[PDB]
Amino acid sequence: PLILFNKDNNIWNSKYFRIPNIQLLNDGTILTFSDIRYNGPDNHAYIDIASARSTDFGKTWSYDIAMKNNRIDSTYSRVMDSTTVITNTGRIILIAGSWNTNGNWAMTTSTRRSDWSVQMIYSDDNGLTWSNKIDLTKDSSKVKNQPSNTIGWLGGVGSGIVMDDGTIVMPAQISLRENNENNYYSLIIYSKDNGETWTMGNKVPNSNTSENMVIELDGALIMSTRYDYSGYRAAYISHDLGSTWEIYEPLNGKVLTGKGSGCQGSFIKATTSNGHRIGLISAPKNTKGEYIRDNIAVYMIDFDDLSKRVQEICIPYPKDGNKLGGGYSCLSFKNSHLSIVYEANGNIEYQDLTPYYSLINK
Ligand SMILES: CC(=O)N[C@@H]1[C@@H](O)[C@H](O[C@@H]2O[C@H](CO)[C@H](O)[C@H](O)[C@H]2O)[C@@H](CO)O[C@H]1O
Repeated sequence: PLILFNKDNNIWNSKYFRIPNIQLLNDGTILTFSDIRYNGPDNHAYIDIASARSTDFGKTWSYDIAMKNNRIDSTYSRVMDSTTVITNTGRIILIAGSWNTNGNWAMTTSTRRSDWSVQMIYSDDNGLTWSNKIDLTKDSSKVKNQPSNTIGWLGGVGSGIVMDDGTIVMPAQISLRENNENNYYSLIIYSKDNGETWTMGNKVPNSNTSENMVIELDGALIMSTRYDYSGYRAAYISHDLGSTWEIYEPLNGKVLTGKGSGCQGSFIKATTSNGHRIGLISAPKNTKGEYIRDNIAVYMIDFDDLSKRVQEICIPYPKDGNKLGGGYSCLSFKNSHLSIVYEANGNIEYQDLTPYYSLINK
């Protein structure tokens, strides 16, 4: 499989790459992103976000640095953990978390992480160039309904979606100070003005939920989320654009994630030729446990045939992940094609999985 980002051979001399992202464009252009982890695999390090772009259905690629850290600290400055979406105008939005100090975003501080923010760039040229960074949290002009007890938040890590009427929804995660503890929860944010401003939904029902993606289904949002230490991906449904949540039984508990901490995964909607809406999820089986995150697999559910059990479609990365940082992945579906990007021993690899879609599409 093609090595999209190569720790061993890359224009930045980066030691390591993590947290890949993909969007298949309407015109067959492929756009991908990744954390450039200059010094190695650690989260709390010097990081920028790369793009790789391909006009030849992924034979060859053009690479750029799509977002730079705030350059304040040469050890700890980082923008990372990309969430993306393509608007109905075809604008491409990337939202990242920004820090410059040591220590986990959610758990290190008991008040608002002083160096923390959420930075956003957008592209109006099919991803050839990006705007300047736009700071979503410096003031209260850009995001409404942000809780006073916020420690930090960032996107869900993967892709957002667009509702019928053109509202953009991005998956998100937040850390909140609640009775002398820090608790993290998944939620969504939405923009009704092509990404210029945003409203924050409210948190899902269980804490310990973080990275996630939502699909739209007949006006509902359905979320598949990392639920740390539970051993599975949680799932919830919202009928009011993310103000309230209930447990979504068809998917809740259905994808197992093995012992230890959870792992990022992706969750996207496809409509097959027979009219059925299907969901596809990517995540490691993690049979070896903890951060090994072996066997990044693709699973499928049919929303129009709920009694049929979730099925493993294929295992694009049938290998143990690197314990220092692996397992993450991202699907993208557009115009009857299906691609995936994913971590593989410090590299990002890329595959076209369209043949698997054909098998499903029958
Ligand atoms: C459990 C342990 O011995 N050390 C942990 C960290 O590994 C863990 O952090 C996670 O580490 C993985 C490594 O593959 C990856 O870097 C994750 O992004 C990161 O969150 C942390 C969990 O809070 O606990 C430390 O003690």
